[PDB]
Formats: sequence, C-alpha cells, structure tokens
Amino acid sequence: GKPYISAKDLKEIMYDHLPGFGTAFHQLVQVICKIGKDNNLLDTIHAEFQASLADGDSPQCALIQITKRVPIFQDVPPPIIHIRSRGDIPRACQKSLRPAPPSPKIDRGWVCLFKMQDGKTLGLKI
Repeated sequence: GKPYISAKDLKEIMYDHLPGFGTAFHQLVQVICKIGKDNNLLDTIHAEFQASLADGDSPQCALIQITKRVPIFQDVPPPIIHIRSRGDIPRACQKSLRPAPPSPKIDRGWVCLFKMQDGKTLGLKI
C-alpha cells in the first residue's frame, strides 16, 4: 500500500468503489481530497479509509468515518461552492439538500454549501 499518495490518486481510489455518478459521496470525496491536500493530510485520510474498509465498512461509511475521526474535518467548514441555478447541482444530489444551519459541520454530514444567485444557500447533507 502506498505510503505517499497524491490527491488525484486518492480521489481515483475512492471513486473506484462508489456506485453511480455525481452522488453526495462523490462530492464528499472531492471535499475530503481538497481539504487533505491543503492541510497535508492525504496519507492520514487514506490510512483511515483503508482501515475502515478492512473493518467491513462500505466505502460510503468509510467516508463518513473519515469526517468523524480526522480532526481537520472539525477544524474546517464545509466549502462554499457558487452555482448559477438549482440545475447545476448533480441529479444524484438533488434529494440530499437542506437549508444550511448557521454553523454546519462536515462531521455532522454537511458536505458542502451551494450558494445560489438569490443569496440563498443549500447545504448538501448525508
């Protein structure tokens, strides 16, 4: 197993065992890999991903566990993603949206915040 992994390669590993496309978990992989890359934590995240799968977790469960175990996901907010309309959010995410609370936390299931033109913001939530 690779002691040192790039953000591109980690994304690919995580995508390799997810069903579907444009799901809330695909978005979560992107969020985790960006935060991992920016904070030099990709190998910690990769280690936790592997350890969770070895415990018999689904890859989706493994991603949830990453958000709960790895401290950075308490340290950093869900990223704001600016979008032009509701239709820009992938169809597999459309039934995973809620109005954002004041202080949404990644470890509570808030993947990212889509900020739309009317000033309103829909959080993606698992």
